[PDB]
Amino acid sequence: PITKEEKQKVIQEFARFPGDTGSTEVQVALLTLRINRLSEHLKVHKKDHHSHRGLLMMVGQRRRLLRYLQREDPERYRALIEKLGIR
Amino acid sequence: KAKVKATLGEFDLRDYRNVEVLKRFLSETGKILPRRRTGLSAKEQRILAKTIKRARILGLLPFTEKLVRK
Amino acid sequence: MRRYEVNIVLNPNLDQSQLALEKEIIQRALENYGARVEKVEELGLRRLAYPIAKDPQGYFLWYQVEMPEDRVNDLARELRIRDNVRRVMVVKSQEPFLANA
Amino acid sequence: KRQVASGRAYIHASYNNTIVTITDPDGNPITWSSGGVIGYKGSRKGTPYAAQLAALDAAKKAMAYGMQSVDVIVRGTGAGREQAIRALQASGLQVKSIVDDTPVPHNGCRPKKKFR
RNA sequence: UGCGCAGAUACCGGGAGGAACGCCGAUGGCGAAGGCAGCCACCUGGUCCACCCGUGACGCUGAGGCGCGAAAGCGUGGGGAGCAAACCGGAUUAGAUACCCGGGUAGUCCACGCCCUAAACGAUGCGCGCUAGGUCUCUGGGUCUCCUGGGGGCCGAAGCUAACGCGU
Ligand SMILES: [Mg+2]
Ligand SMILES: [Mg+2]
Ligand SMILES: [Mg+2]
Ligand SMILES: [Mg+2]
Ligand SMILES: [Mg+2]
Ligand SMILES: [Mg+2]
Ligand SMILES: [Mg+2]
Ligand SMILES: [Mg+2]
Ligand SMILES: [Mg+2]
Ligand SMILES: [Mg+2]
Ligand SMILES: [Mg+2]
Ligand SMILES: [Mg+2]
Ligand SMILES: [Mg+2]
Ligand SMILES: [Mg+2]
Ligand SMILES: [Mg+2]
Ligand SMILES: [Mg+2]
Ligand SMILES: [Mg+2]
Ligand SMILES: [Mg+2]
Ligand SMILES: [Mg+2]
Ligand SMILES: [Mg+2]
Ligand SMILES: [Mg+2]
Ligand SMILES: [Mg+2]
Ligand SMILES: [Mg+2]
Ligand SMILES: [Mg+2]
Ligand SMILES: [Mg+2]
Ligand SMILES: [Mg+2]
Ligand SMILES: [Mg+2]
Ligand SMILES: [Mg+2]
Ligand SMILES: [Mg+2]
Ligand SMILES: [Mg+2]
Repeated sequence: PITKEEKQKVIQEFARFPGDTGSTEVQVALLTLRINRLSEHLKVHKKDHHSHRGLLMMVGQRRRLLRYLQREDPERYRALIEKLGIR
Repeated sequence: KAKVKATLGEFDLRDYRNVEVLKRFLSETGKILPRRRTGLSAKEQRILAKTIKRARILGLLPFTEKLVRK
Repeated sequence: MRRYEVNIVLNPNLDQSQLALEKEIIQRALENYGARVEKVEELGLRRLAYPIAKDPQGYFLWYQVEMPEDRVNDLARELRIRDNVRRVMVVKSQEPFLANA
Repeated sequence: KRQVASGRAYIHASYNNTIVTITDPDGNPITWSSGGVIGYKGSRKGTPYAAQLAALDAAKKAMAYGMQSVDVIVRGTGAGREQAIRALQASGLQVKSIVDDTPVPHNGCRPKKKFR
């Protein structure tokens, strides 16, 4: 799965400042990593539909946060997209 | 009639290799005693069942036995 | 890497030449899958509750190993190959849940 | 022509008939009887009196081979399942032990529509 | 009817093969619904509790769309023990195109692709706020006769209801 070793490495990469665990940037990154872990898990296991629901909901939560970032500060939104390579 | 947990020590419910204690939870046949007769909690019965079933695969606990009566 | 317990029951008819071989065979397979061994309990001859391979008894081995998780099934498959090997059950180690404490 | 003098007696009790087999200790049969072996033909075979006589017919046949000690094995629910046993105890054959070995599946085979 | 002297039924040993998981098992648990029970490992979703740390309204519902969707049924290839539409028989009967009995093909299982229905039921759409309690229970936390969450039941305040009933 995803160990806390890899987890902190993503948070500390996207934290707006030391000690920041909840920024929209941190959340979108953490979501992104579970997206790829699941989407690579669904490359094979094409018949696992129950888990496939979690991925739909994950993708929704990511777009909602990105739609929020776009509204408030459109410069950081481009930075977060270009650093994660989405859209 | 006494219940199994009542007359017993402090034992590991997750140890599938201790037959002397696990044998106590099987009946005259190889079946697992219900919670009424084991005195175990809901969670304790769920744990005992899988560990009993584990020992059944190692050959330590019987799948079924023969009743000498009637 | 997680910590697993390897249970092995083999044919309890083996002399020392065959028993040592089957055991060192298990050793070589653990090395090839990178299983670091922590402790071991050899119970030996035991009365089985039902005949396994027509044989009423079995010779028991128990290993506590820490090994890569993705290699578990390939290790189990490698153990069940030998003929004298009869049962192979690999279990993820757990906390010793007490009862009647 | 055998003189086993001890062995096992199997009782197979169904609702349509009861039949008894008598074997040597390793399980090979010696003599046997049923509700049809005695005169009964139809649903009378499933009666306990038929099970009584079938047990005694098989018991007397085992006497000819010298049977004295008997271990009893019972398989199946049915009328005269018990009446077959009580006939064995007083047949003159000493009943060593009685065991119920009736095969019960772990839900492996779909039963006939009758049993669902 | 059928099976049995070509030796069945019953009994012991050996072997093959397929399907389903007894006890545990619960009035229980999990999931959005369909639905999910041997055991082991790996991959993986959801969910709940404590801390009060971070973000700072980022929320709700949702026409279309998209994905999922018991059984049965369809296509291709496998598989086929037991059950078994159709069908072949035996009885019953006034008749039996049925209930009962002996057989038995599709199918039921696997893979890949369709099909999109149901009493798919809580016959009760989703989210949030408010309004007496008592009791049984699953699962967390707690200074652990108890207090406090999150589920699953039963009685029942106020109230609602045509009535049955519903009732944190
Ligand atoms: Mg082998
Ligand atoms: Mg009859
Ligand atoms: Mg004939
Ligand atoms: Mg013929
Ligand atoms: Mg046989
Ligand atoms: Mg075959
Ligand atoms: Mg039950
Ligand atoms: Mg639910
Ligand atoms: Mg349902
Ligand atoms: Mg899991
Ligand atoms: Mg999980
Ligand atoms: Mg705060
Ligand atoms: Mg602030
Ligand atoms: Mg929604
Ligand atoms: Mg829609
Ligand atoms: Mg579709
Ligand atoms: Mg369908
Ligand atoms: Mg289907
Ligand atoms: Mg088909
Ligand atoms: Mg049939
Ligand atoms: Mg039929
Ligand atoms: Mg007809
Ligand atoms: Mg006719
Ligand atoms: Mg009529
Ligand atoms: Mg529709
Ligand atoms: Mg409404
Ligand atoms: Mg507590
Ligand atoms: Mg509640
Ligand atoms: Mg009520
Ligand atoms: Mg009122």
